[PDB]
Amino acid sequence: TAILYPFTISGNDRNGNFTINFKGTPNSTNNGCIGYSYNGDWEKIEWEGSCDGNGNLVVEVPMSKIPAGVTSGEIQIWAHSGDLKMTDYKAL
Ligand SMILES: OC[C@H]1O[C@@H](O[C@H]2[C@H](O)[C@H](O)[C@H](O[C@H]3[C@H](O)[C@H](O)[C@H](O)O[C@@H]3CO)O[C@@H]2CO)[C@@H](O)[C@@H](O)[C@@H]1O
Repeated sequence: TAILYPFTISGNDRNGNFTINFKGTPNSTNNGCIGYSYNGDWEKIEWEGSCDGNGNLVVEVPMSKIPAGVTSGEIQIWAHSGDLKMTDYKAL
């Protein structure tokens, strides 16, 4: 089953990286997306990654991938070999 976390951002500020911290099973395989509505339609930026030996995975997507005017959307986990939860996100 997919796991969805809503996010909210400034509509205008596009400095730096959309940075998501995940926590889960050491060395697990994982993938998903960041998704949002734009011009009426849902668009998706995919991520994939393994948790390190400490159980940490940091996904960084450039804020410039998300068009301006977008204020919200969802962090989605599509598959996870072990445990995985989003601890937080931040534009950085
Ligand atoms: O692309 C294959 C991938 O898709 C997963 O399903 C996703 C969709 O890709 C999409 O991101 C969808 O977005 C929803 C969103 O959750 C919200 O409800 C919004 O209003 O509407 C959009 C769709 O218009 O979310 C699902 C996940 O629930 C899933 O099938 C993966 O296993 C698969 O690899």
